Amino acid sequence: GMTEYKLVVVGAGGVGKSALTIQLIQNHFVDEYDPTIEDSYRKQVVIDGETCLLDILDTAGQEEYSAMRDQYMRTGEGFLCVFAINNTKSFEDIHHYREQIKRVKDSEDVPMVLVGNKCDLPSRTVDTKQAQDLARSYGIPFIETSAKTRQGVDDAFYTLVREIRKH
Ligand SMILES: C=C(F)C(=O)N1CCN(c2nc(OC[C@@H]3CCCN3C)nc3c2CCN(c2cccc4cccc(Cl)c24)C3)C[C@@H]1CC#N
Ligand SMILES: Nc1nc2c(ncn2[C@@H]2O[C@H](COP(=O)(O)OP(=O)(O)O)[C@@H](O)[C@H]2O)c(=O)[nH]1
Ligand SMILES: [Zn+2]
Ligand SMILES: [Zn+2]
Ligand SMILES: [Zn+2]
Repeated sequence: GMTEYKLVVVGAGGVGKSALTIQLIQNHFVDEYDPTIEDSYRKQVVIDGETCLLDILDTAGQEEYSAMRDQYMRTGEGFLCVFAINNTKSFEDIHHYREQIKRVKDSEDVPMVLVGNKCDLPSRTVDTKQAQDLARSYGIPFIETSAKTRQGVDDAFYTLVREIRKH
């Protein structure tokens, strides 16, 4: 049978939500992708021998909290919380995204992975130890990714699937 996993990618504008998603879906680094466009993608994949369908929401658009937006985000079974390792503000914004995730899921235990993207970049401002400690305090995995070199892309999404399996 084919289990679907509904995944939602969140994180500050410009951290790489779209580039990560396209790199998963299309196996290409797209260095300019409309920052406003929010879309969803299906990909049949095999994770630990399980054939599954990833249904991935690449969050975009504007910050608003209508009932329609809440209902779409609430269908998410697991969330990628993405920051950029060269952007300390995007790391600090993880608090707000985890806050919104918990709100719509009405749960203090939501499958989540903390994703530190742009690990190909030399000019890093967020230490790995700092991101590891945050993820540890939340009980979630941390993974560094580069949508540009594709390092960790599959594993960030697969790790999220394994967290969804846990709950
Ligand atoms: C190109 C870009 F600009 C760009 O890509 N976006 C910037 C604008 N978006 C958002 N921004 C901020 O807050 C930005 C800052 C941080 C502190 C407060 N705000 C001042 N918060 C949200 C959004 C999207 C909608 N939303 C959510 C609404 C309702 C329910 C949710 C449940 C779970 C998770 C979410 Cl995420 C929910 C929260 C979209 C995207 C970012 C994403 N994700
Ligand atoms: N160097 C590098 N740049 C990246 C990476 N991921 C995204 N970018 C760049 O960061 C910018 C914003 O990426 P985007 O996917 O649109 O971020 P989004 O707003 O979160 O969807 C783009 O110009 C990308 O070229 C990465 O892993 N490494
Ligand atoms: Zn985007
Ligand atoms: Zn679906
Ligand atoms: Zn908030």
